[PDB]
This record gives sequence, C-alpha cells and structure tokens, in this order.
Amino acid sequence: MKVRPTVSSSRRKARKAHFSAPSSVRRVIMSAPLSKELREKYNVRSIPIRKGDEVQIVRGAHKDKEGKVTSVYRLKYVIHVERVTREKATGQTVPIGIHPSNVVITKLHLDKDRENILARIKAGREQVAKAKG
Amino acid sequence: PTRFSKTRKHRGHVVGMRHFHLLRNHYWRPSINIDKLWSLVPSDVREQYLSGQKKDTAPVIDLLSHGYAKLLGKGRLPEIPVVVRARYVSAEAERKVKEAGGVVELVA
Amino acid sequence: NNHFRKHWQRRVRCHFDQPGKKVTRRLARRAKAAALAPRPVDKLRPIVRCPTVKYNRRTRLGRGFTLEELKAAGIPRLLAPTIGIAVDHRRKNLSEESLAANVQRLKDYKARLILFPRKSNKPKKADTPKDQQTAETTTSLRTSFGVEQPLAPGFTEISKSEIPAGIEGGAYRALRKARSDARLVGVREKRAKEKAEAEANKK
Amino acid sequence: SEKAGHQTSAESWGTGRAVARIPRVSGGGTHRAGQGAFGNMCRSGRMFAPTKIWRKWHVKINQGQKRFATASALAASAVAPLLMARGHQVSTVPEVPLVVDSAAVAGDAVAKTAAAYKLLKAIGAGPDVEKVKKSKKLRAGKGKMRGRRHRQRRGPLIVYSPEHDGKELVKGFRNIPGVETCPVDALNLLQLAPGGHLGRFIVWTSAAIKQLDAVYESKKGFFLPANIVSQADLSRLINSTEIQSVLRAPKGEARTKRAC
RNA sequence: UUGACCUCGGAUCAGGUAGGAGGACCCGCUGAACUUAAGCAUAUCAAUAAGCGGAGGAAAAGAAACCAACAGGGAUUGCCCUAGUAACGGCGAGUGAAGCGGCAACAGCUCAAAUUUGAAAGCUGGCUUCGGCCCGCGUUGUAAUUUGGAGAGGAUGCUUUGGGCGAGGCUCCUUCUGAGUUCCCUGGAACGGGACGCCACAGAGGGUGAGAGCCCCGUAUAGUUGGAAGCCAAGCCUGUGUAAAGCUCCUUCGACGAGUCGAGUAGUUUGGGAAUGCUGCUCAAAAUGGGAGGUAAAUUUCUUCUAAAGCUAAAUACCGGCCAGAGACCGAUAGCGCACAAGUAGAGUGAUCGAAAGAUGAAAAGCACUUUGAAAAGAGGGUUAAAUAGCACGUGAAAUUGUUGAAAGGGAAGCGCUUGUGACCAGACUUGCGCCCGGCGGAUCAUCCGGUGUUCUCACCGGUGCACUCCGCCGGGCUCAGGCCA
RNA sequence: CCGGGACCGAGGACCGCGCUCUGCAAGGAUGCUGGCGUAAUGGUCACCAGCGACCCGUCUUGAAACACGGACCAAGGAGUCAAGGUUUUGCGCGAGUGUUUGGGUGUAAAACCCGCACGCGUAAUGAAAGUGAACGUAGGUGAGAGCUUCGGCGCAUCAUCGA
RNA sequence: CGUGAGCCCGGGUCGAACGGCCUCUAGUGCAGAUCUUGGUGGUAGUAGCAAAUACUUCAAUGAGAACUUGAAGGACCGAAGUGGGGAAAGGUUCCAUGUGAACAGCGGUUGGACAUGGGUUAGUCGAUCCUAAGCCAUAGGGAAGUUCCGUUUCAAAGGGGC
RNA sequence: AAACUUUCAACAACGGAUCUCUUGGUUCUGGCAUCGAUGAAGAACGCAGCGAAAUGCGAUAAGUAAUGUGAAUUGCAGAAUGUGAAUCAUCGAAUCUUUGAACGCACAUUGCGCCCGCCGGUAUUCCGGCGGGCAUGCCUGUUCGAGCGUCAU
Repeated sequence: MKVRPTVSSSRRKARKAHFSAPSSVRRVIMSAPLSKELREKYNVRSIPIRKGDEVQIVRGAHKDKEGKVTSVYRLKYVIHVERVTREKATGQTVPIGIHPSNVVITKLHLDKDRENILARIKAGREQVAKAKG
Repeated sequence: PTRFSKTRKHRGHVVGMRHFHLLRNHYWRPSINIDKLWSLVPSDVREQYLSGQKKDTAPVIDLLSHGYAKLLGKGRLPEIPVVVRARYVSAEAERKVKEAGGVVELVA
Repeated sequence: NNHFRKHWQRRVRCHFDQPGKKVTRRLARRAKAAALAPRPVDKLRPIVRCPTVKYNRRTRLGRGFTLEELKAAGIPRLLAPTIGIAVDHRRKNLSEESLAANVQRLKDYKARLILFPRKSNKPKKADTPKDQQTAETTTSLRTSFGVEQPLAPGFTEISKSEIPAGIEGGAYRALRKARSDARLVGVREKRAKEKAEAEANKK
Repeated sequence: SEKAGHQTSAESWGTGRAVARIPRVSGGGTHRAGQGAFGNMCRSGRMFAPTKIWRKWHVKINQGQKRFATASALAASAVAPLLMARGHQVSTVPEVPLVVDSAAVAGDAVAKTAAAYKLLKAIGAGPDVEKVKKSKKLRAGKGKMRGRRHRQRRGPLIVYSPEHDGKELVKGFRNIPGVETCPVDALNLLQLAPGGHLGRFIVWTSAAIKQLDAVYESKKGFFLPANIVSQADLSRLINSTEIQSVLRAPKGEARTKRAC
C-alpha cells in the first residue's frame, strides 16, 4: 500500500499519464529486462531499450525469435526487430510491433552513455544491498 | 432509508410588563430540597453518618459549590446535625434543619 | 418556528473540513512549539474570579497580571513579557486576596524559572548558571500552572461542639429583614430629617 | 452542480393547438432551438430534487452503546462456533482465544514479513491467510471504475500492546493480505464485527491479554454490562428438577390423532 | 534702479506614480420586484438580486469615551452556548440580538497638545576620487524626549548594552533500490487452470495480445550521490560605557484631538415603532469636565471608562487562479452546454442564443491476384481466432420492411371458457430391493490378546480366523415395489 | 326391503366409538384384469367451431353523456432533502443523561480516549416584587391483577373525600 | 417453478466480466402528462413537378444525351430590353484543366457544384485633402459613481519681427 | 387456386436500445499567493518541406540560447546526429508583427505629422526607409517667469 501523499492510486490519472507521457518518459516506460548472462555481468536487471540492441522475444506468437532492434516507435509504444515481419496482401514485408516487456535483451548496443547508466544502476544496487545488509 | 417509506408501497396508486435588557444572570438561583441534601455528601462518608459511626462530627455543606443558591423544604431529614451554607433558604427548610439539630448559615 | 423564509441555501455552512482543520491546528501547534523550544508554548496567566452573581463561585484564568502584582512580586513590567508572563494594565486589584494569590503565583513561577544568558560567554548575575540550566522542563503553562481549585470545597467536617449558633431570629427572618430595610432606606431617612426639622423648629 | 439544467434561456410557447407547454430553447440555427428545457422529464434538464451536500452523512452513536457493542464483539470472538459461522478457517487453531507469547512479537522479532508469515503458519492462522489469498476476485459493477477494483475475505486480526510489544510488528504484518493489526487500547468494532457479523478471528499477544482488564477499567462512565439472563442454557433450566417437579402432567403429544 | 518673500504659472526639464484585467471570499455606496401577509399603502422577501467604487492573500476589526453591578472581568476575530430568549410587529403573517460561560488563537503600540534654544542636533536630490562636497526642504517646526499603563522635575544606589565567527539541524530539486517470464494443458495471444519456488517496511495504481507482488514503469523504508538559496541554532572570540537604559522614593507639576460632542427635526435602519445606528438641515458645548449605566424629567450620590488622530500578526472566509489527493457520486438522452479541431458549428443588426457528435481489430494484417462491369460495386479468391469485426466498422433490441414456410378472410379484428385438427415438445419408463440355490474371487467373519481414542462403555489399529464363518461378482428361480390409459 | 345411474377416494403404523365378534361395511379405497410403454396420455403454438365479451386513461356530478389525451417503438420521466415538532417501535444508561465546539491520539476525513462548561430533566406559581410543596407506615373510602399464614396484603389504573 | 409481480433452464448469437445469501444505501419499477429526445409507419409511388409563347434535324463527345457542343432551321426579348456598364451588398462566384458520389425537386458528358492551378499592375480613376448636417477631446461645472453637460467658455489657450 | 390484407416462424434489412468500457464531469479535502505603462487580460494577422483546424510560436515565428537526459521523429519525402537526435524534459538568457488600460494626432484611412540622427538613390536643398523620441492627471526637485500681492534700498 502506498503511504506517500504525493503518490496517487487513481486509475484514471495513471492511464492519462501513460497514454499522454512525453517522449523522455516513454523511453523509461519502454524498458526491457536483460538476459541472465548480462544480469550476472552487469548487476543490472532492466534498462530502457534502444535501437541497435539484440533482443529475443519471449512472449506472443513470435516467441524465441531473435534479432536486432531496427526502430523504437515510441508513439505506439512498440519496437521493430529484424526478420520479425509479416506479409501484406501485396506480398511486401511490414514490421510487426512488439512491446519491449515481451522481449529480453541478449546483447547491448554499448557506448559511453550506456556504460554510465549501467555503472550508476550497479553502484546504486550495491549501495542499497550494503545498507540493508 | 428510502426503501422503508410508504411512497414505495404507493408506487402505482398515485402579558403584563415588558423588561428591556433582561439579564438572566441576575435571576440565576437554582434550588434544592432537603430530601436531596444528603446526596451532596460523598457516598462513603454519607453511609458512615447515616449508620452512626460519626457521633462527634457534623457535615458542612456549601450549596454554592454544588451549584445551588436556595435550600427548599420538601421532604424530611434524619436526626443528624448538619451545617448548611446557602444564599437563600425557605422557612420550612430552616425549621426542619433546626429540628434535625443543625444550622442554616447565610452566605453571599 | 422555522426561519427558512430567506434565501437560506446561499449561505449554508457545512463542516466536512473538521478533521482536516484539527490536523492543521495540530501541525501549527507543533511548529510553534518547535520554534519556541525550550520555552513553553503559552504565557503565564493569572487567577481571576468570574463576574456576575451566577459565576462568581468559580475562578478561571485571566488575561494578564496587574502592574501592582508585578511590583509586589519584584518583576519589572518590561522584563515580564520577555520571560513568558502576560501583562494586563486594565485590571485592578480591588481586594487583598486576589492580589496575594497572584503574587504567590508569580513568585512560584520566578522560583521555577530558568533564564539563559543573552551571550553564552558572558553570563550575568541575574542569569541561571550552567550547572543549573539542566533540569526537567514543562512546555504547557496552562497545565503546570492551571486553576488548581476552581470552586470552593463543598464538603467539610467540623466537630459538634463547633456548630455555630446561627443568626438570631432565624435565617429566613434575617433575609426578610434585610430586604425590608433595603426597601425602606429612603422613607426612614425622610422621616428622620422631617423629625429633625420639626425638632429644630419647635425646640 | 446547482446550475445544471438551468444554464439556458427557455420560454414556454403558450397554450395552442400543436405542442405541449414545456419551456423551449429560444433562438434558431441549431438543433437545441425549440427543444424542451428545465424539466426533469426533459433531456438536458435539471433532475428532480437535486442532491445537496448538506444531507446527513454522519451518524452520532452513544459512546456507551459503542463500548457495549465492542464488548459484545470481543465476547463473540472467544466463541469458537461463531468463528466458523463467520467463515473463518479455524479448524487447526489450538485454542480460542489464541494468545501468542509477546517474546515472539516484541521488538523486531516479526518486523519482517517472512517472519510474521512464519509465525502465523506456526500458530495456525495459515489456512485463514491462505483463504484470503485465494479469495481475490474482480468486483462487479462501477466500483472498478471508482477505485474499488478487487474484493477478498477478511483474515486474522492481531491485537498487540504498543507499550510492551512495540509497533514494528505493524510493518511486519502490513503486506500480508487480509491480515490486520490493532492496539489493545483502540479496538475497532468495524474490525471486530466485519459487515455486522460477529466472530472475528483474533490472535492476541500475552501483553495485550494482560492489559485488556486495565483498558476496560480505565473507561470513564462505562462499566461491563449486566445481562438480563443469568444462565443461558435453556435446556438446563427447563429440564432442571426445580421446574419439572412442579409441572402439570402433559395434556397431549407432539402429534394429535384425527378423531373424526 | 537693484534684489528678497508670497501666490500663481510654463517646460518632450530630472526622477517617479495612477489607470486596465480579475472580483469565489473582503470593505463601502446605491438599491428592487416576484413572493408571504384573503386583497393591500405598515410589514415580509431584504438592509437581498441587479448597478457603482476600492483591496489582499486574506480583507476587515482591534488594544475600551467596553462590559458590568460581581468576591468584578479586561484589544480584536471565529466556533459552541446564551436563544428562537429579552425585544419588535396592521387586521399578524412573522422577525430577533447582547453581556456572562467553555474553546481556537493571542501581541502590543505610534502621534498632536512642552523651548534643543549652550548652538535643526532632521531630511529629498545632484556630483563624486565613495572620503565627502554642493543645491535645497524646513523655524507657519524637521530630529531626540512624552502618550495617561503614564510621564516631567528632583533624590538615591545598584543593575543593562556593541560587533564577528559558528559545529549542527531544517526546507527544495537531483543519482539509485526486492523477487519466476521454471514446467504441463486450453487459447490467436497466458496475465487463465495445475505443479514447484522467491520477495515483501513494497499484495497501492497503471501498462504489456484475456484476472500479473516477482515482464516493465512505479509502490515501502532507510538512506545515498550533486547543487542552489534561505532559516534556526549549542557554543566561541572580542570593545567597554563617551553615551544611552531600567528599578526605588517624592514637595511639586502633570499639556490629553470642536462645526466635534450634545439637542431638535426629517429620512433611512435596527430586536432596540419608550432604550439602536447612520446621514442631511438648524442650534451648538465644557473643564473633575465629558460619554455610558436600554422609561421621560428635576435634585443628591455612586460605578465605569477617556471620543472627536493613527498602526498592528494569529485563530476566521474563499462557486476566482495555481498545485495535489480522494468519493457507498454519473457512466455518452447520464455527468458541466462541452469525454471528440465546444463556448466549436450554426443563428441573430445587436445585446446575446448555442448544439449534434465516444467504441473495427491484439496487431491494418484495411483484401494480393483473376473475372464481370463506364464506374460504384459484384463474384471468386485472400487477411484474421473471428469479416456472423470491411474505416456504413464491438454487442446489435423494438417500431417498421423484404424473402421464404404455414394459415385465415361473404361490411373490422383483437380477447375469455371448452373441444377438435395440424405442427412442435417436457416428463415418465428402460428396472430396483430382499430371499433360496449353484459357480467363482478374496480373507477388514465371532471370540481372545496388546496399544490408542473416547461419550468411560463403546470403537479403531496390529496378531488370531482356515473357510457350515464374512464380503463382492456371475448364472438361475421366487416374492414385493415399479410408468401411461382403462 | 330390493334394484338402476352419476360424481368423488381427502388421510397414511397402532390407539377411538362400536357391531352381526375366528371377524367386520366400525376414526376417509382396496382387490382383480387387459392394452400400451410411446408422442399413446399430457403440454405449447396456429386456426376453425359453439357460447361469452364496448376503448383505455382522465374530468364531472349522484351518475351517465359530453369533453380532453392517445399513429407506432426505444430510452428518459414526477411525494425528495434539510431544520424543527409530535406519536409510536427498538436500543443504552437512568435522577441523571448527552465523548465528536474543543483537546489528546492515530495504521490519518476512520477508529480509540479526555474533561470544564453548557443543553434538557430533577419545582412550581405569579404581571411582578417574591414565596416555594409530609397532620397521618405519603391519608381515608369503593374497585382492582397477583400473592397469601386463607385472617388478609393489595401493583398499575379508575372514581371519590381529605392534606 | 410461482395465485402473481417474477425466478430458473435448454437452443442460437456473442465476446469480459458477473451472481446467490444476510445486512447497508438510493437519482430504485411507466401507457398515458397536446410529456422530452431519437427513430419509424399508413396515407402513398399519392398530392403534385401546368405563370414568364417553343421547340426541330444532322454530326461529334460519351456507358448513357430533350435540357452538352458545332452546324442547319424556327422563334422570343424589341433600346423604361432577356442589351452594354456601375453604387450598395457578397467575396473568388472570374479564367483554364479535370471530375466518382453529393447538389442543380426530370436527366446531365454540363455547372455559380466538386479538385488542382492561374488571374486584379495608376503622379493623371477614386480613396487620401476640404467642409456640410452632426459627433468627440481640451477650460470649467455637475454627479455616490459608472460618467453627464460643455465645443467658446469666468483659460496666463501665440504667432511674428528687430 | 393466386394476388391482396392480417397472424405466426427463420433469415436478411432499417434503426441504434441494451451490456461492457472511459485520457471526462461532479463533489469534498489539503497546500500555495504569483497580473499590468519594465505594456496585462483580450483581439487581429502571420509562422511547418508537404496544415485547413486544434496545439505551439512571433519576421530569431510548430521556434533561439542555456541546463539536463541520452538516440530519435515518423503520414510521406529529405537530411542531421557525441557542443549530441528528440513534436523530450527543465528553464534563470533572449526574440516578441499590428493592436488593446494604449500613450504624437487619427483610424469605417495600413491616413497625416513634428524633433534629433543614420542609410540608400546624382544630391547642401529632393525622394523613400530606418533608429530614438513627442498622451493625460498628480508628487518631489530644477530652471525660466507673471502679479503696485508685498518688503528693503
């Protein structure tokens, strides 16, 4: 149960915030868990997904398909994965939108900023574990 | 509640002088009779007095502390001397206190 | 007797904010206590007797202490509001008993008062020394210096040998005589001065 | 809102040969013009007898009757048949009323939810907690839209003494669903008789069961009530020797023969 | 002639200020009628609506020309009570306070009336090298001192003070936080069902292809990074008395607000139509004087205050603005007029009036290609879990309509009771129980022994039974009970 | 006394009244037999037949008639809330009673706790000043439920005479 | 199944929530109100589509031609016009291409419709300037005030030169 | 017999009830005090590669700077991306057309001016444009004055 007076348990307000969130908020909303190898490597459970990541789909009809993220379409809250497409009437290929919580990140598109994010999350997790221990 | 009302059943079938600037605090004087006089004594001490374990003492009752200004004379008193301090007293109340062996003292 | 002939619905006041207002008052009281600590949250008030004949049996807290009370207790009128004492210049002491009770109250407060120096390094002779600034303190003067005995004791025991004789002629007759004399003050004075004038005329 | 149905200018068209005498919206050029207004039978009109906030929402109850009801609920909580009749799973409970040692709850002994859950399973409230866990359902109606989405059964109520047991057990028991906690000095009838039905399952601490008498002695103006019946066993009264020895002989049986 | 004062002017002079918006609440002014009184000029509605002026985060009020009559209370405001009371009121409908008392919150002060007269000690502005210097205001009075609680003058001997650091704490944004996407079934998709776990100071809420504590955001508590600006504050350094300040006593002195108070009259207002306030007009004060003491007047007393100058937080209000949290509220004819490019579209010269209108699907996968048509479209064939979801789109009622099937009908139909015909149907029944034989398959037959529980004499469990005893099955035979109509 | 016909079978061990007494026609039906075992009985719907049968609501007066509303369908649509009385019902306490203006406390509009005042009640009467309720087992007489030691005691209440 | 208001089940359609029992609560039950809003009939393929004299032939375009176009005829307005231009008012209706539906009470290939583009050139024409009837500031005076009167005044109301 | 009219049934129409949903109302509660001549509220006109509206913005125009985050936006087309994307968040620096209390005079006009500078066109003279200014009441000071109002000489 929530205790803080600044926290609202209103379904209407929560749904309005979710479906009218700005793009920077939708980035954090569009987060995906890491694989077990990456979790044990980085001490991080989940990160916001971005283009260039390698994902495995673990829910839905396209389960166990693996590929690189080609687009993070934040306006419909979906991502596009390589070879995870369908055929239209005409036979052309159109991508199928997958929610990021239905996938697991198997390889990270890594640079200085992602390394900084992982470092802050890992340091915070160890600090909390040491304080509560 | 609405469900218990008869309407739900009926659904389908329809001198002297004038006193300017009166102040009641002038005329405040509550009265108590003598048959309730012993109730103002605390209970245990009252039982001792009525049984007769206090033959050399007399209780002194201030009516103004209990909120009464006049001692009226309805009822009868036991033969116990009681000092009563009151602002007002009726003649019969004073007479019955004197027969009981006490005194009515006047205060302001 | 229903007074609903005006537009009463325009000015109906409900009180659904009663618990919220109590919470607000409690928060303000906490903030005031924290700002004034270690001083008590309220000032010292005197003991006064309620006016009119209905309420003169009972004592209560007044506004502030009189200048005569402060002078008799030895507290200057300029120091008094700065050490938690309320001062009232309108009230007078018409009788000795209330004056004595309030002077005793002020002396008890001054005996229980701890006074910290204005500068820590330079305490003065009127200030509490550092080995006496440490004691258990109170924060509510309305509780610690309240009205202890508001009414007179309603029950007292005396020996039977000390029972008073009483007013001669009876208490009822004494009351009737007092009323009759009060109603006949002026008539007897007119008769007396007329008799004196007649005696002066025909001496 | 007090202005609803009345933010419009509408005048009746009078007695005539065509239309009913409802007030109609003036003007033209839109669908609203000429349509009825202000009536409770009209679309977009004022309701009959609009609801006001100065309705009497709160009920003043005598403090003596509140304390009497709390005492009756506490007495019904010590009756094991009523616990079963109120739906509680108490078949594995060792004794009613269930009193646990205050050493098992005092301080930070059950400040963790795992420790509190382990204590409940050890003392036997586990089936009742599991009943609450399995009883979760989605509410029928507009309560889902209005913030009341789920319903579940009520579990045990742990009564503790804040002076000796502390208050970290409240945090320890907070996350277990259906499990409630209460100080011994602030007992709530809304918890002791949920829904107006008697027989709440209560887990007591030894400190709370020690301060219960002091709590009911400290209540100024209230004493524990005297019952109008001294012995409640009607069978024992009726089949006592004192009553049966003075009775007239039976004038019939439970079944009567049909004479004609 | 020259200059100074006083009064009145000019300047695109130097520097400032006001207007308008908003107006829920606040301070004033002005001011109805419907209504209720049988009607109605008193009255009521109502000292309200509309109209006008002026503020703020609150405003206003406020430190007694008070209340009282007591053993006296002691600025203002608000709540409870006083109290539907005292009182007012045609022909009565009605109206209606206050002191005390409990509480919330409390906080006190500034001028005018005095000569600094051994020294205008005061202040705006300009220029500055920031040290000051000028031009002025002002003696028709700017500082210090005094405000009735007093104070001024003395006497008296003791007490009081200015600056600078400051540990630490608080307020606000920022970095970070626990646990399954394990296995099986249904399903287009598990967030469903089942099994095994884990977290919990977090089982609030939301999302994700169906009901998710452990997939994601968040949620709980301690903290933990980084920054800004304030506030509080334990203590610690220093100057000390040039000056200011308090207390005590006292011969004496002790200024205190005028077209104002008050009176008459008129209007309005009030519970104060004998005791209310305000305004206009007329008259017009005093120095123990004046006001008040709810019945007019004279005389003698008494008790309370000290008007005609001014400031001041809190508790109180808040249909406006900004931010936030909730509900036994409404669920698209409801809820605000407006859930939508709604004060929009539209109408009116104008003031103003003022709607209708939400929902494919998880995902557009929104129908490739062939064929018939001028096309719209149709037909195949496709997508989808479903097109019985085709941008006329969830579900898809009734009125009303088409086709198909059945029936009736010589100037109404419809309805009740009872048959009949046709069409279409719900039950019931299918065998059960008990004996007598025969054949199988087993010993949870009776008694006894030990343990355990109980209702304290009843049971269960382990041994014992050795098959004329028990329990099921399979064939017969017999009795009984079995459905509908007679 | 003896025939002929119609309709009906309520109840569910025994008990009772009786008689014509191995039993019975005596406090309510059994026995025997046949066909069928399914649309056969039964039911619903449509229609024909015989008989029956004004169109509803409203208004009016005594009543009809007149008059008024009604093309059809869906959804909406009208004795409610507050204050104040009064009678009755249930409940707590009871010569007292009322925590919730307020304060304390809290898991925080909840629940729990606290008390000064105050309201109503405990005394009335009078315009007011004022005064203020026991002659008596709180009286006598006649009833009166109930109890009784069977002499009486006598609730509530009523009538009457007293204080 | 229930006397009844109603309750329950089967079959079909459908796609995400809902119900029994005991208490609590109310914006709680419709045939009428010339009721409100929305929708739909009979009437009924009916009344009607009859003022302004009037149309015809061939060819082309086109799925389709009385009301499109070209030619050929026949007529009307008859200079107070059915002509050529403007003021008010409208605002792109103007021009060229193209066009499904809707609209043009019949049709329509046509259109003031719909879609995309284009088009308005001034020292000399007007506005702009002047004053008319009239209106608004200033001085000043009213009014509680929003504001009213006042337009030459009871104003130190300004030009020029040496 | 059919047709027609009516009744009943299945399917199909018409229409949008019912059910389920809800980025919306409604009511309560808590916190806060912040508009404008340093030009507000309001109005008009513009601004996107491809917009009519809603939204945002002002000729620096669906925006600039700065701080933070850290890889998009998306209907199409085209490009940019560690000073670094973004229809992102924050926001202390700016820009801010014509108006409006609206202020040079006017305004049913994109009308007519005055003062001081600058720019361009051959330009000391002419013509356009730009920059800074020119409203009213009132206060304080400055400076220039008027009056046999009045003082001294």
